[PDB]
Amino acid sequence: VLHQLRCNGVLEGIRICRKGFPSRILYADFKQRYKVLNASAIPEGQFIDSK
Amino acid sequence: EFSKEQQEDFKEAFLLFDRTGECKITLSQVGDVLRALGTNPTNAEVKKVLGNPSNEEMNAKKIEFEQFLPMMQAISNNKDQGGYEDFVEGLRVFDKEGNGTVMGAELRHVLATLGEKMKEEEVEALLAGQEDSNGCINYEAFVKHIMS
Repeated sequence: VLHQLRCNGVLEGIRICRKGFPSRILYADFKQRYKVLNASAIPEGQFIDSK
Repeated sequence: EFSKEQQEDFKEAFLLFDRTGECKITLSQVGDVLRALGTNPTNAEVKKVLGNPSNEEMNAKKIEFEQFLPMMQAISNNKDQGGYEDFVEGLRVFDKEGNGTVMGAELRHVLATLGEKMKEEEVEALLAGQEDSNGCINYEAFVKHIMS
């Protein structure tokens, strides 16, 4: 599997997307899954828009 | 520094806990002296800078009133204790279906199996009977009852 991943360019595609920004998360998902982190930063229920 | 009013309130709580008449509170009780003054200290807060011994362990040390006064000021009165906003989004980790409802078994399991673990005796004592059919427990109602 390692030899095949080297020869077929899958290992190149992972080093390519690490040059860029590979992980792409919606504003809603980022707020809804991860609110637990930062209660001090993320205030009241007036904080809609989600941006 | 504390007010004269705060010193007298802290003293009024103290004069109950030294119940043998010694002018001295047993060290085990100090976390529950803090709870008696309306602060909510963790057992991790209690064993560090408040200087408490083991849990439920008596005799090892005693504390004079003047010694207790920085042990209110520099401890739970020098930190965050959590608010409503904490509890609502901590409970929403266990809100599977988004309705403000958590199973009573799951809520008892979070209290007994996670964190600074609660006795089942404690869990029943804090339970206001708010369990329906399989409509289960409204967790916001639970937080508002426990913070009143």
